[PDB]
Amino acid sequence: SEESQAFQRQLTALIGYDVTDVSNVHDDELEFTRRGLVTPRMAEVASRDPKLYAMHPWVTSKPLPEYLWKKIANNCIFIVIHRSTTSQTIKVSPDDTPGAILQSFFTKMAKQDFVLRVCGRDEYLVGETPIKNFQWVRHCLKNGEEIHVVLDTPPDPALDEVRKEEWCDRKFRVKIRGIDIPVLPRNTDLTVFVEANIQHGQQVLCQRRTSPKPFTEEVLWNVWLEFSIKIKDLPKGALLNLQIYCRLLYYVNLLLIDHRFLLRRGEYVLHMWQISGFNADKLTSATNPDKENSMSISILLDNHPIARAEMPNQLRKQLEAIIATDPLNPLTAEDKELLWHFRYESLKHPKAYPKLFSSVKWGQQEIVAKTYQLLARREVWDQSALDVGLTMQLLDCNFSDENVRAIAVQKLESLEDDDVLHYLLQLVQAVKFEPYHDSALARFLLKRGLRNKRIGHFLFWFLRSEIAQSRHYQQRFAVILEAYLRGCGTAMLHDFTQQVQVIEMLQKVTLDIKSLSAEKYDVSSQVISQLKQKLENLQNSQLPESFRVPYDPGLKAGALAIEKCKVMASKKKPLWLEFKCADPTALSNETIGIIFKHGDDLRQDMLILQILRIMESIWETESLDLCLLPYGCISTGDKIGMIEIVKDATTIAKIQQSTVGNTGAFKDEVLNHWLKEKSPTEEKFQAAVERFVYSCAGYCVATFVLGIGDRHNDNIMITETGNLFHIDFGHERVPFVLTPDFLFVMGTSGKKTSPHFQKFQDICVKAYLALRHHTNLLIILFSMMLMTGMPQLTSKEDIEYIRDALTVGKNEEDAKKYFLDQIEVCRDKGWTVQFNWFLHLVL
Ligand SMILES: Cn1nc(-c2ccc3ccccc3c2)c2c(N)ncnc21
Repeated sequence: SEESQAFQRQLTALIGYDVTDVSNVHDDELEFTRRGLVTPRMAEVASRDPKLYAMHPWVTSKPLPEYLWKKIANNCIFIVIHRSTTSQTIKVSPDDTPGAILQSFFTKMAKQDFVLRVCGRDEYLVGETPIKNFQWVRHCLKNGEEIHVVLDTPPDPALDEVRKEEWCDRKFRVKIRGIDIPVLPRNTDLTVFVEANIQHGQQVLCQRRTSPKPFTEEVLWNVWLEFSIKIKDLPKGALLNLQIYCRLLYYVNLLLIDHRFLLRRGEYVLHMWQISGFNADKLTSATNPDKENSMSISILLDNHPIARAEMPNQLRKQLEAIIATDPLNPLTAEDKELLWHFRYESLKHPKAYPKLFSSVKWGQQEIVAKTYQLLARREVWDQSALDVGLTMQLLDCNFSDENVRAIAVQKLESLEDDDVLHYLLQLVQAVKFEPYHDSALARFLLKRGLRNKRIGHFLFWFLRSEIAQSRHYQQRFAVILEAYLRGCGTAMLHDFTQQVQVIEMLQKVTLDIKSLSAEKYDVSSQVISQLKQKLENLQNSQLPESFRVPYDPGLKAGALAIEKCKVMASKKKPLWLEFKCADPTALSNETIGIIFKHGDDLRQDMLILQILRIMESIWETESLDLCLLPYGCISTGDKIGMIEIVKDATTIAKIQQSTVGNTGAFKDEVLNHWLKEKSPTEEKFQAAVERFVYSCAGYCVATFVLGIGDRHNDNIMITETGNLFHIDFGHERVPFVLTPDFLFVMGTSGKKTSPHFQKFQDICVKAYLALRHHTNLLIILFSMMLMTGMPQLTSKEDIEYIRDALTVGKNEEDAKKYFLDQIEVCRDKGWTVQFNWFLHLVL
């Protein structure tokens, strides 16, 4: 039918990639995956609750933190209801349901159903949850704000209507025909060979090379390469990894067993990727779509189907020591055999699972069989509490077995939406380690996306971020995105369509302004002449009357406040943009600000930010509030995207450059004077200093742990109310920024104590050693972030940074000492590093 074609064209535009294109395919796995995803999509669409889906309550079952209870001194929360500029303050208990709040409101007033939607937002307080367990309500207690809510008819679930969809015992060998590239690289005669690896879980099962031969535009081997492995022994998910050295310069992969469990057969011309000059990109089954410029390799496959007793005391100790070791500790051959031979004892310990499944000889069919027989008695696994870190380890690059990876996904099923949103970006990224496009993990995300509008919204942008930037995975991620968009509802398709149209227009402007003033330090009259003009043009006949803010979907932006818009003064040339709020019932006349920037990898900013939210949650469990300010941030395209504007905030550099701004000179007292001038009462001034002690502690700890502590002042900011925050993560050493200006806010001076600095040390140590309780989780997030987020990274050195930073293997005293020593390094150093930046620019 024809309105099936139109709808596909809608989807192509939303996706930014055409999932029906079959130009860059060696087989039909992508189509098979489109059709396969119809079933789980339709299931979750059919079975989701219409009312709660439309209203997407944002809710948690975690206990209300100690520090928020303190903020309720009386067991009564205050809630201002509105009708149409009439309002009443209803007293309410924290265990009151929204249903029960409405019985007490209606009785108060009068003496056909409605819902309490938050003022100024598409956000609702509904369902059988205490109000204290709604996230909006926790956001208002933490910030000392009044819960303002308005009364109206529930939104029509009809609006969310989903359109009806219409739909052998021989050694393995490959023949290397040759390699072809139309133009030669670096252009001196070197030698070149082809390495062929059989790989499973980044484990090399077997390896053969061709001879060296003169690297010309066209090189021919015509050699059968015989491997040590039998055909019947190739495991599902095994890759033929073909690489070219002279040293690693080109790579490509071919799944040996296909999505129908069939051995791969025939002629292949595979167009390869080129290394830049270990990482998720190296694992991709996708070929280079640029058929014209790229290096290609020709191969021939012509090889069909296929689908106790008591352990001694000291060996168990040896086993228990191996199990209790961090995820980045190399297993020895002895360690592996021990794990394997006493696999049944190892299965009683859910934490052994990663090491145990990585002690498996995946290139032996009988062993694989025994492993499946092993996982069939999963009772201890199935009954253990969800340990998100342990589970993420099974979804990383070290596991290619479908059955291992699925018991990890099974575990995730018990995460509330709350917890999914925390892990969503890393779970999306973990799709890069799937052997096949259709996976249990792909389907989990699809299912949870379709179940909750909030998760769907972020799932869309996280998927779309990769589809627009990585050639290596765009095909895979586009098929997943299309499956989502096909079940999300007509209201969300429209909302997404508006959003994409807004940033397509705005990125356009962003690049055009860059070219007008090159690097040169100042933003001219003539440059803030055009920005206004381009905005006026866009608004009056192109740019939507209203769009959802991608980084904060509850908020709806309206018309540009053109006066407040400007080009920012940096060497890259970002748009600072302010919008009116579309919602007539907002409390404030205040603007939604958004920065558009081209220049750096905003995906890296996304990654760090997410780990930061996770860190605030670990700290929440142990009743700590460190007041991070993880700003909203979405990568939309190649080195380009949006960033939330934090209000009443300025950079540390800027505060320093105001009374003076000479050449690298800094002043100890301005930060403290600045806070004093921003606080109209001594009350708010001491509340400022206190938030500075906490937020500064949070960022020092967090930031040390992730190896990003050494920043120029340019990329550290503060709000008027004392909240320090780091920015631009995508952009003699020091473990973190605790400069003498920060110390003087803390009442301290050049090697000496004070009460706020005693406190600062106190909070750092509590904060540090609380992350250390979650060491394995952090090690896996860091490790995955490096692999899916950066350029080429060190399958030891770069990744092992975190273990030494988390001071793995030490008692709580050595760890407290160690961090306290780090504080002292920033003290000795003072201004050294900040000054050096300026010294360097002449270098
Ligand atoms: C002066 N300034 N600079 C930024 C800013 C913050 C975060 C960024 C993250 C990546 C790239 C540029 C960025 C730019 C910024 C911001 N996000 N909110 C309010 N004021 C701000």
